Amino acid sequence: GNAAAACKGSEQESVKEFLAKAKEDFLKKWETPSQNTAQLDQFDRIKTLGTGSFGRVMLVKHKESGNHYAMKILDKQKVVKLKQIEHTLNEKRILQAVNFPFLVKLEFSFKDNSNLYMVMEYVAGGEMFSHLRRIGRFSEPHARFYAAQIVLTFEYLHSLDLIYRDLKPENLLIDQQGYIQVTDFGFAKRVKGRTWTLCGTPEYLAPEIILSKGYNKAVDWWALGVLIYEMAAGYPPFFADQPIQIYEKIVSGKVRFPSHFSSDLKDLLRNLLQVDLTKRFGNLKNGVNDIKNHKWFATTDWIAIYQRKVEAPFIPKFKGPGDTSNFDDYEEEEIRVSINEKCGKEFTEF
Amino acid sequence: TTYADFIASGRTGRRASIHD
Ligand SMILES: *C(=O)CCCCCCCCCCCCC
Repeated sequence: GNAAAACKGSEQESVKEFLAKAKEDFLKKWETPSQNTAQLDQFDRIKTLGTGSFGRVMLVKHKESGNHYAMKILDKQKVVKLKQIEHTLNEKRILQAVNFPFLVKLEFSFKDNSNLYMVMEYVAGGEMFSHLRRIGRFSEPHARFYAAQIVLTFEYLHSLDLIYRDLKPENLLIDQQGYIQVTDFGFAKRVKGRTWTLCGTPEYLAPEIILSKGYNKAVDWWALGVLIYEMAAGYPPFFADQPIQIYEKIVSGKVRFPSHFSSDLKDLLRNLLQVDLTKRFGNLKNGVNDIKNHKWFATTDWIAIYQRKVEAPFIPKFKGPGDTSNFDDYEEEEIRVSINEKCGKEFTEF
Repeated sequence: TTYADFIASGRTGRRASIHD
């Protein structure tokens, strides 16, 4: 950091070395993943923090230590029925291998007759989504702070040949220091070439996903453009009542900016929300540096962000250990475990 | 306003992830 501030570009070799070491650490865990590191009876289930099509996330309390965790519970039969086996195996294998300050930590994983379990560190601050909708919109410095963390996170993830594919305020939690932690790796994939799966969230899909083209990591950079827009405007650049209408707007290319957007913000967004892949920022010869060197990020100290030395725009209210006040209420359902093993072969490596 | 149009839309709540 000190060098980067003193002489811009001098940190180049150091960043390269950092990523090289981070890749070595990742690959060791990637090649030999951890398995069966806890069991269900070691936790007390308290409250649901969020729900999905084939599972849910619960606040649990580790009986022996007293620590609180967010436990993702996935129904094996539902995963198979929805054809999500490989994606779930992707999620767990990647999560147990990664290590970055802006990614939620996988603490334990295990399975039983009925379910798959991923025990994550509990982030009590709630989703960015909740705060964003309530406040309406973030100021540009506020949005910039969050955006910078995503830029670094994608720099880290893309260096490991990982594509994230589900960026949205719903998947971004705010910690006790006011910093972002990325959650939900359900669509994350380790891929060197191109890939074809239609997945993500309608508002955040790049046009090449929509048009069944085959795509690469450039889709995460498009998604970043959508995120920054939504944070600063209070609404997405492409919205409608139904997904078809959203997809039509994305493929037209036309984006309108609120009058309060700065010239620098509009310029960055034009380069991120770019249909032409040979012109989209993050996908050019200089890669992520085109984004980091952009005028909108001129005030951003990139290393200081990584070191978490920058004062956050807001810190969420903390009421005590195991407080769920920053999370919405959900319908509670009893976690049932069958006496017969379901889908054993499909989930052998979990 | 665009804001009013967004608030009146059916997609201001949590948006589910999609796949086929
Ligand atoms: C000050 O300039 C220190 C010299 C460079 C050290 C950088 C180490 C950390 C790099 C953080 C960047 C994260 C990229 C994914």
